[PDB]
Amino acid sequence: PQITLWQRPLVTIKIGGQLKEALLDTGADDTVLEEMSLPGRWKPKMIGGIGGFIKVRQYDQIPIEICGHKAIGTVLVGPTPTNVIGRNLLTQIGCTLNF
Amino acid sequence: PQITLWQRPLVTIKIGGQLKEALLDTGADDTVLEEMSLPGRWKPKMIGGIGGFIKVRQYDQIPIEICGHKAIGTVLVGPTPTNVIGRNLLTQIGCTLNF
Ligand SMILES: COC(=O)N[C@H](C(=O)NN(CCC[C@@]1(Cc2ccccc2)C(=O)N([C@H]2c3ccccc3C[C@H]2O)C[C@H]1O)Cc1ccc(-c2ccncc2)cc1)C(C)(C)C
Repeated sequence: PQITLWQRPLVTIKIGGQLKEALLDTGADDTVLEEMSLPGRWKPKMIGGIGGFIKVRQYDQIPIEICGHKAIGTVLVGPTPTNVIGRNLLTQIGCTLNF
Repeated sequence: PQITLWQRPLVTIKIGGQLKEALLDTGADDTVLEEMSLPGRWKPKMIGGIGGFIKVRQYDQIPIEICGHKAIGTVLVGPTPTNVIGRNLLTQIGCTLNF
């Protein structure tokens, strides 16, 4: 579908069998999610945002649906006011910018 | 044209008689640029991104040339580690997300 930007591009995602609201963010290299439970082991990562750096838990090869589109990739769990879907997953669903 | 997201969507804009590189960011409500001078009135505010909040100066009705388009919008000026073009300006050039 085509999503205009007059409002925040919030969509529904599904991860771990649960539905959550997330923001499609072309300015993010990675996908950052609010605290939640994920399987397996995690690795450390330090990411930088507009306000500074934060530590997150990196989980790999995690199944996740975005607007009904299936993806499997890396998700980072840490302190954020909203779930952010970055380019690592936007490319998996074939998302592009157009004008 | 169509912009894929395999790489960061960087563009060159013209503002205040200056040329700056900026990231097309669908997650940003408004454009945020590193310290620079802008004419007109402004009001201070705090924006909270990943890593915490930063203080910025909000300028409205600022002329900006982007992707061959002469648009007008709001610009937040402050200590951001990266320049980003937000929805406030992206809408004016008819930019949309598609997948
Ligand atoms: C390479 O790094 C990244 O891609 N980082 C991601 C990120 O923040 N990307 N920024 C781009 C994305 C910004 C949003 C992320 C967001 C955060 C919380 C809740 C919802 C959305 C951000 O900070 N936003 C805030 C914003 C902006 C304008 C006006 C108001 C407000 C309030 C917030 O919503 C919205 C997005 O634009 C650009 C950027 C690139 C490099 C460095 C860096 C580089 C090197 N050293 C230091 C900093 C700092 C910033 C992230 C999400 C993975 C942390």
